[PDB]
Amino acid sequence: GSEKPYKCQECGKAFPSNAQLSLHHRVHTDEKCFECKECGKAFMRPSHLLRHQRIHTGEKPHKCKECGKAFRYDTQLSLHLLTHAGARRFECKDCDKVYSCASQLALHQMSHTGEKPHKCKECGKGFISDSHLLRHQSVHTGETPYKCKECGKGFRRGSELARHQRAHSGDKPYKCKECGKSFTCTTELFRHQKVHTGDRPHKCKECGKAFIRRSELTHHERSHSGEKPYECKECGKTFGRGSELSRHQKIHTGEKPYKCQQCGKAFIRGSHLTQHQRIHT
DNA sequence: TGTGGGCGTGGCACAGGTAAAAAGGGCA
DNA sequence: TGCCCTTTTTACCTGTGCCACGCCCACA
Ligand SMILES: [Zn+2]
Ligand SMILES: [Zn+2]
Ligand SMILES: [Zn+2]
Ligand SMILES: [Zn+2]
Ligand SMILES: [Zn+2]
Ligand SMILES: [Zn+2]
Ligand SMILES: [Zn+2]
Ligand SMILES: [Zn+2]
Ligand SMILES: [Zn+2]
Ligand SMILES: [Zn+2]
Repeated sequence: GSEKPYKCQECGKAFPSNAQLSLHHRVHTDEKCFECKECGKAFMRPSHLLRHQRIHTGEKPHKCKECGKAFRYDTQLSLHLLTHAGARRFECKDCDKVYSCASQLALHQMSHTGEKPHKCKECGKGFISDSHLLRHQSVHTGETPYKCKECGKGFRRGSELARHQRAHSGDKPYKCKECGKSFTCTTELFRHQKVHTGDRPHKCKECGKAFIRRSELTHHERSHSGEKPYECKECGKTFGRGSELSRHQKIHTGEKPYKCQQCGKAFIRGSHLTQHQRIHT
């Protein structure tokens, strides 16, 4: 198992990213270097290190002079003061947001103009940044550096290994306020909550009924068209969705999966066993 | 009574956009 | 060494493909 896969071939310290490792390996390469206490990262100025340490210490020295709210970073206080009057404001020409200086207004407005300079060598797609392109390389690489300490299962993101380990331990800390069913991660709870909202953004143009997912709209449209693109290799049957084919194929394998006490009848589905449980109640 | 497909949603490993943190640095 | 920013990396967020259940109804 490895929640931090990027290990130093010089000291063995563990880091969750190549970038973080890269800025630790200053300790052993750079002559003029400044290392942090517990996290073991290095910086090329005391200014920088001391700034970084406020992450551990929780100090917030940059204090607003008229409302008094402290902040961790000059970055942050600078954005805050846009809220009071008498601040140099960089309003977005298009949307409604506002930025403290010009370099970040420019970076935002890359989201309108669609500029994506770092072009992927393989699919030719583009990204707002080098580290994003690095992220997208998961698609061509199929690597899984994050590894479960219980089963050694592989994951592309430490996020996902986290949710998996929560699954192992049965830790579902996201509860649906209305229903009560819990969830290992935040996306699962989000898609569920869509059932209470009635947030069904995909609408059948023909019929009118609305769905949660794009795939359901597809399967509905084909269920009006009659197109069943999923064929059995053995018996030649048709299906609209792959799950119905996969569940079908268990008829071809001898299964006899479930059974009932004192008569032993075998049913391919679990719910069938209930229907037969009604017989002798 | 027994089958079995259509339908709707849960589990899960996952990509990609953007808001936010975090690092980089010229210079007084 | 902090100002005053620029630039890079990460968190937060929202959507998605594939697979499998349980439910409802049509028939056999
Ligand atoms: Zn090292
Ligand atoms: Zn640190
Ligand atoms: Zn204020
Ligand atoms: Zn805008
Ligand atoms: Zn690519
Ligand atoms: Zn595991
Ligand atoms: Zn609920
Ligand atoms: Zn329809
Ligand atoms: Zn078949
Ligand atoms: Zn029985």
